[PDB]
Amino acid sequence: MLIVPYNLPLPGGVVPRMLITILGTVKPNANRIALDFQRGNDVAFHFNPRFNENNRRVIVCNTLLDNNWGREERQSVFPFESGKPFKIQVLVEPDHFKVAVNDAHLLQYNHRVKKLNEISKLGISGDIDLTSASYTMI
Ligand SMILES: CC(=O)N[C@H]1[C@H](O[C@H]2[C@@H](O)[C@@H](CO)O[C@@H](O[C@H]3[C@H](O)[C@@H](O)[C@H](O)O[C@@H]3CO)[C@@H]2O)O[C@H](CO)[C@@H](O[C@@H]2O[C@H](CO)[C@H](O)[C@H](O)[C@H]2O)[C@@H]1O
Ligand SMILES: [Cl-]
Repeated sequence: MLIVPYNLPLPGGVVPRMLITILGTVKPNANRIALDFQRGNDVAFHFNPRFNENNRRVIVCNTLLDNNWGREERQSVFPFESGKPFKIQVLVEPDHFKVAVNDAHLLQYNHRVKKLNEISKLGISGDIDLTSASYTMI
């Protein structure tokens, strides 16, 4: 069981056909989870399940550039459940990150950061027991 927050190096950044797989279990009474794909200090792709934003569950995605958040993209489909094991798969495609949870497609997030080969860390944080984090080329 990995320590959270957890940093997964992505050597040489990301590239299309790279698949990143995160396995974990959501804590009971979770508040948040975040996956941050980072280019140095910038966050190219922030993937942020929120379990109680005004008593609603929502996924917030965004990009942080020079310490400024951009326009949020919001998804009301919410596949996570407190207490339950999950699998997040992030497939890098040419124009977007494609995210599936528990083998069901969830969302896509268009690339705002263009230097994909400089997105060289994944930060995993929030209210989970983290089991594993890895990548493979498909
Ligand atoms: C307070 C908090 O949760 N801070 C987090 C940071 O959250 C921010 C992020 O989710 C952005 C995405 O757009 O939204 C921010 O909230 C906005 C509301 O959505 C919006 O309705 C309102 O008008 O404006 C709000 C603020 O703009 C939200 O605060 O997310 C970052 C990245 O995950 C967190 O930083 C990381 O924290 C981890 C540990 O959790 C480590 O410290 C990492 O090093 C660090 O990058 C930040 O803590
Ligand atoms: Cl860029």
